[PDB]
Amino acid sequence: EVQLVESGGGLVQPGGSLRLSCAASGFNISSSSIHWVRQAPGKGLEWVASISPYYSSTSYADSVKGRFTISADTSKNTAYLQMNSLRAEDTAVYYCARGPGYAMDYWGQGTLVTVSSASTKGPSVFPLAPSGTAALGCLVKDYFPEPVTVSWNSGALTSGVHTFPAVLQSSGLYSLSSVVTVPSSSLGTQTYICNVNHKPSNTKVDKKVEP
Amino acid sequence: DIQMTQSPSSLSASVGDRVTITCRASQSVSSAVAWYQQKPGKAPKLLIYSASSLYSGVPSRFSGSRSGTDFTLTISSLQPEDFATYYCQQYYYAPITFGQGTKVEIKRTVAAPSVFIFPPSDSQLKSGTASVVCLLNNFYPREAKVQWKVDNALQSGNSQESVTEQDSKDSTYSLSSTLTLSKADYEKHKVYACEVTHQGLSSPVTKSFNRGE
Amino acid sequence: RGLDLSEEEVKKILDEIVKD
Ligand SMILES: [Ca+2]
Ligand SMILES: [Ca+2]
Ligand code: NA
Ligand code: NA
Ligand code: NA
Ligand code: NA
Repeated sequence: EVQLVESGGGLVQPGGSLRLSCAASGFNISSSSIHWVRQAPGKGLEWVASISPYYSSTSYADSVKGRFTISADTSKNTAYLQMNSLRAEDTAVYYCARGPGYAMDYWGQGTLVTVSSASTKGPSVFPLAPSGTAALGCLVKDYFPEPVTVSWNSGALTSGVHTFPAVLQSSGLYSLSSVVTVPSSSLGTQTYICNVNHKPSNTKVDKKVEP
Repeated sequence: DIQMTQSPSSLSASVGDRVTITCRASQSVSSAVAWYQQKPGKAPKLLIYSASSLYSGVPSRFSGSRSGTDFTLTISSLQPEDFATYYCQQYYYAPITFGQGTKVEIKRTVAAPSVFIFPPSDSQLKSGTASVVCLLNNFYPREAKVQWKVDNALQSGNSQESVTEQDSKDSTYSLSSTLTLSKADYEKHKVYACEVTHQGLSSPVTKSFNRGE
Repeated sequence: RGLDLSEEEVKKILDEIVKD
């Protein structure tokens, strides 16, 4: 039942401030070290800062010293990363981890921090209409920030689906397509709906895909 | 400051094969080195600590070793559950450093893409833009050339590609190439075509449509 | 229990986790 659950990420203005937290279960945080490690999209792991909650001692990567502060509260079994003077370069998934010294023997699933002056925007969802296997999908276009999720027929349709990773457009908005192949004898009778969810903008869309 | 130089940046190997990843430190880190596995969309998991000790649950096919400054992680027989990215780490002293990662992808036989083309939806045109989508579905290897032609004129600087991660069942790739234009710019041509070249195709495959048919 | 654990002490704790 060892757990590490990060929270507090989201979309933040450049030059702003954000406080991440990492709730721990199944062990006492004063028995080990706590580490913050970040991963920019498509890139490697980069250590941010570490703390011994027992001694309250801390250490930091050069590029965050002074403007980030790691702390911990043993009475809440929780650690924190106060991030200030945020830059575009700080956009990343921020993992919390525990381990003796600087070894990291267990990692949480991380929190996405996006630093941008751009406003949130929900996607528009357009059909990719089929024309004995047939391909069909939906174009999930012009949203910000990441992520969206796509399912087909409310998760009942799973085989043959490909939801492509999102790509940044020249306008600073994201777009992706989700496609599915299916033998063509179904094209008039079976109903194909793609369910699109963009939590950052409270947008939910279900689009029927017809030929 | 310790640098950790990990090699190679990516590799392809068949199931049952031996894979070797090495990490070279800039200075002595004694044996204070760990190795981590990261599957797409997930947190890393510790596999090896102190150069050569296997962590909880890690099967006997992973092994680690040190010779002075070089550190090596070996898998004796790549299993499908072993496709992931691998990172070396020094925990000798701060600043902590990870190597750049190694993406292990599995080998497979050549498979040509199936190609589909999608004209813009009528609801998108009403919104003012036009996206034409070319789909290359279930192919291997990942390398593939997609070229757009409009009125049989090669296009440049107006299309973006996205590729899926290797699939868990058939271990293939899929790719989308998307041409996006304003509605005015879209109606200024008649025919939109994507030409696909790939190892599995004896000649390039073209999918095309005429804008008003 | 601190950040400055020696490499041998790091070994010991992870070794004891593996055992249990
Ligand atoms: Ca060494
Ligand atoms: Ca084997
Ligand atoms: Na320090
Ligand atoms: Na308190
Ligand atoms: Na192009
Ligand atoms: Na330290």
